[PDB]
Amino acid sequence: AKLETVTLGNIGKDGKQTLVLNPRGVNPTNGVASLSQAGAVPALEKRVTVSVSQPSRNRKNYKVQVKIQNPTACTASCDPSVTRQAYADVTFSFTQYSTDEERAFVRTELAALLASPLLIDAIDQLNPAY
Amino acid sequence: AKLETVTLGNIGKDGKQTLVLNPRGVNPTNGVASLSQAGAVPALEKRVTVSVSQPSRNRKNYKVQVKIQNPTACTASCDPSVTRQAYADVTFSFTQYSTDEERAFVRTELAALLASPLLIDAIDQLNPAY
Amino acid sequence: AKLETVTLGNIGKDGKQTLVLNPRGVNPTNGVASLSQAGAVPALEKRVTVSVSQPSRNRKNYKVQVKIQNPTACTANGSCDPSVTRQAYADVTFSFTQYSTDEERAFVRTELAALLASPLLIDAIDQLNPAY
Amino acid sequence: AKLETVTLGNIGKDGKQTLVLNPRGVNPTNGVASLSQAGAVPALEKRVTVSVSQPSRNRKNYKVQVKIQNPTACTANGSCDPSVTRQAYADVTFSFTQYSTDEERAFVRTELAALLASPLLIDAIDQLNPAY
Amino acid sequence: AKLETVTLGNIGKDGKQTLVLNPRGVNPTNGVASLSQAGAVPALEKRVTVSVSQPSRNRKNYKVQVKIQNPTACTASCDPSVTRQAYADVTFSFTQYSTDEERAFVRTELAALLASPLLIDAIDQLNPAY
Amino acid sequence: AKLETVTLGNIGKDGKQTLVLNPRGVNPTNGVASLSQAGAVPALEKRVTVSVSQPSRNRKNYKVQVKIQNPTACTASCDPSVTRQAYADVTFSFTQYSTDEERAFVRTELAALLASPLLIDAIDQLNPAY
Amino acid sequence: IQMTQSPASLSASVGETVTITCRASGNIHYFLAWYQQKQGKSPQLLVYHAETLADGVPSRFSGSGSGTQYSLKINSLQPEDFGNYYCQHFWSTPYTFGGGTKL
Amino acid sequence: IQMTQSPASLSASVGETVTITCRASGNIHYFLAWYQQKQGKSPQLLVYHAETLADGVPSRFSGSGSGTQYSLKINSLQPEDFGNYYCQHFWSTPYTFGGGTKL
Amino acid sequence: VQLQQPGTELVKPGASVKLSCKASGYTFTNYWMHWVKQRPGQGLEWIGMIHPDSGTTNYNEKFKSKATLTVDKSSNTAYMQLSSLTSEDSAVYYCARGVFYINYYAMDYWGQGTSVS
Repeated sequence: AKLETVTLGNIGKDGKQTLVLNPRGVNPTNGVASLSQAGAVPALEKRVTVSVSQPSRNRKNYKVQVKIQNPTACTASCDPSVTRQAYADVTFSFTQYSTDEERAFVRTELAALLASPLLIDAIDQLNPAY
Repeated sequence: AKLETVTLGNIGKDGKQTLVLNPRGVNPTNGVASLSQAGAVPALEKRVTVSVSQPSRNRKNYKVQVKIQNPTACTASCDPSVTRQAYADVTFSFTQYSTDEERAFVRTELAALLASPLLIDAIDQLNPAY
Repeated sequence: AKLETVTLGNIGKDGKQTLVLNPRGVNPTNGVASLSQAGAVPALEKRVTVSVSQPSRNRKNYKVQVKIQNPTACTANGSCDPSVTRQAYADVTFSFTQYSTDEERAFVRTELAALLASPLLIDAIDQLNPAY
Repeated sequence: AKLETVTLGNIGKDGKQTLVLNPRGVNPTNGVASLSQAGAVPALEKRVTVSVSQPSRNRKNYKVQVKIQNPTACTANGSCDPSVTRQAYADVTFSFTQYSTDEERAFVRTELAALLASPLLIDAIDQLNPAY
Repeated sequence: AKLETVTLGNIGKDGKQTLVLNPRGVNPTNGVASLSQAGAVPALEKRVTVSVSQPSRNRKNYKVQVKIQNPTACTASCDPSVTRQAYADVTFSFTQYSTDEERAFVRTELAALLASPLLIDAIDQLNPAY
Repeated sequence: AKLETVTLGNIGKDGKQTLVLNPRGVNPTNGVASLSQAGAVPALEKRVTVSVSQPSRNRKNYKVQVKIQNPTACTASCDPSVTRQAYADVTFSFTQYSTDEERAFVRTELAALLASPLLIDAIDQLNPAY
Repeated sequence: IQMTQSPASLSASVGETVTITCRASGNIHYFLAWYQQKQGKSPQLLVYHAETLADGVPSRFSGSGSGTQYSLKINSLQPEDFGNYYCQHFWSTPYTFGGGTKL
Repeated sequence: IQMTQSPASLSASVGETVTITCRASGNIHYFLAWYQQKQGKSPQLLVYHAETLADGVPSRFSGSGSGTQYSLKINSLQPEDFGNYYCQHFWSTPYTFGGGTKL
Repeated sequence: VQLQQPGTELVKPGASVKLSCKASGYTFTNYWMHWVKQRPGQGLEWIGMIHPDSGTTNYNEKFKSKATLTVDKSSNTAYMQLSSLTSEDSAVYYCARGVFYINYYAMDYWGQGTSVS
């Protein structure tokens, strides 16, 4: 895994928008890699953070955590201001004896669920299943 | 939407596996819908739970949550027992004024990130991004 | 009953509009069902709530309460998003006893529904003129 | 409007009964119109009351309130006349603002009337089982 | 399992009485579904409650509980009054590793015992076995 | 009645199994009659215990109780051991003035409920009523 | 739950055994009944539990199966056994009928 | 990651099936594409996921393999299928091309 | 135990029809009553059920507007009002008696049936 520009195509509700992310180094304090929206200005752009954790004396198993957050800009002065932000985070939790098959299966299952009609109707519209 | 059988295709590392989930009702005490796999033993099932949390005076935010739980079994004895667990958790936060376009964008961006080389290497091979 | 999509037809003083409401789940603390109209910006949605007292062996009075609120959006200078200017509320309450029968409750409900379409109420609500 | 005889048809869970209400005058102290069903023994009559806030230039909120009560008579030993055993009540309240328009109020009223005839309410009132 | 009118035919000592029950929603506080006698009036009718429970930090196994209670009305005024009530409750307790065969066997065994002469003579007449 | 061998037919999910229970006496210390299955090992038996409790000054009610205990065994070692338990408990309460018709009605109603689709789905498949 | 019948048309005349299968979209725990209709347009009842049998049936009819697959079996077919056969479930509210099969 | 093609020259003319293999110095998780170049010197696109297929491909082309070994398969070779074949990966920045193979 | 039905009836489009019924030989009080429509050559379909004790109907989620069910307590009679008849849905309507004993779920004693134009 090498930090690199990550481009996502044909996303959004319509399916036409694209987003390209640029690396922003890794934090030496907590080992959190960061990706930031290409172009744009700081404090007005989309961010993604990816971290992988090692077993220790507190936790005996691995932990991968992905957090994405992105603001909305509203202009009233010269520069825009943030009105609200939308967050989202994922946290897998495997164990030291787990094989590659199980990790791949969980990742692919999570990727496939988000395209199912249940999640589409329960996230875009904020109504639960009945 | 309405709970119904959910089938997931092209799942797994190789991309040829499938999975069908049958509804297991909505718990009124916490509003968590549940989808499980077909099986006699309750402890060897693959479960998917989804919920939506309406804002209150304490939180005043919308909170959509999804959980995944995959157990693996092996016969060491007469009958198989659970050896290890694999978990996965997702959560979204939105404000009262968020438009459906932003929520759809977040969902599709999260779906597309999981298929990129960065996440494939970070989750399957447990290689930290560097 | 389990919540389902509720489609209401022939709404409006003209008599042609329709409304479609989607379930929004039950509040565990007070057991209030919720329905809402589909649309973006959840702050500008029409809401309906239904509450019923839970069945008990020693309960004296059964109370049914229904609420309606319809907000109006006005876009103003200096703000990108619309805001709620005013609210139009409604509130329906029924109260029965443990010994009442089904026919009494059905009669009360149908009588209220028929009253709301009588010229007296069509005049006292739309035009806001007292009856004398 | 001026009070008039109100005849309501197709009342009842069967769907065939009718009700005829006669005016009973306005109470000057609080301005509550009254209607009652024709019959002897005025203690065993079905009553309807309608109240509306009077129009004022500086009034903030307009409140409309409707009440219904239906008593049941049981003849018991030791008494020549019947007595009221139990009551079945109803209570409808609407609340609007000074800036609301006619269409909003008409929509709320028609929506409530249509809800009262939906299977959800027909089940939650006649059978007294909570919705879940 | 969908809440629905439940009708029981050819019950009672003679074997001719029938009872039809109507749903009354589920309690959001404790997730207890209720069934009530069709017709009749509240506080003068037969009730049945069915609940299913999930494993938690206090109990590690499932728990299904059925409670039925029904009063007797005596008229002296216009409306009847309750003189006495007869209760009955069942509580199965399976475990997370239990298969469907065992649960079905226990349910069918309990259903078949209540028709055996021992239980007939020990419930209808309140005398124990010797 | 008098304790004797109890045979139960058309038991099980498929409805073709049977079961015979042999009497094991009445315990004088608590008045609990016991019926067990044929087997050398005490820990692998299927037991049914029934009792009737005459009213006292503390309770002043009649209390009929029935219990069922089904163990399952497997050879992991030289000899099989008990892996898990499946329990079932029933209890009835009656007053001093209850007529036999009411008690028979309660017993038959409970017997008929266990064969309805609601209980079949709630117990066998552990699906909560919704 | 949707019931369907696979053959929908059968030509076996006399003597040979015949079978009619059924499928349900969900799991019905043996709550299934079989109906027979002749040219008199008044259906009769058969089996009624996917394994049992009615009073007037000459025992040449017999059913089996479990879960979501069910079948009807006829041994030593006789000339009077010709017509339409329908099946339905009794597990949920709709009580949907089957497609039907003609002999 | 360095991609290489083993044959580098193939003479099978018509009818017989042909195969072209590939190797990667590292593990690429199916991020591989196949390109075809005729004498027109403008490459076309094939497969593009080591298992899928493009729009205009007549389905005689098919790929497989996993991990570090990949292959391209042609069934019922036709005369118009003659030229150079290149492959590349899309796992890291360089996107290095393959050696190439001529038919 | 048999169920009388009036027989074939003819009605113009855009009208309502009663679909009367009569129950004999058994207590009408205890048993459910089903209504089944059979279009000629199209198989059987389930309309709904009603309980004579208290009107407790169930419906297909289809025929909600078209069909409504009522029963009179005495005279052992059941009814089926068809609100709108385009005469496109011309078929034969039966009325079976539902039975719900333990491990015994079926419709028996169907009846003759009536044809509506």
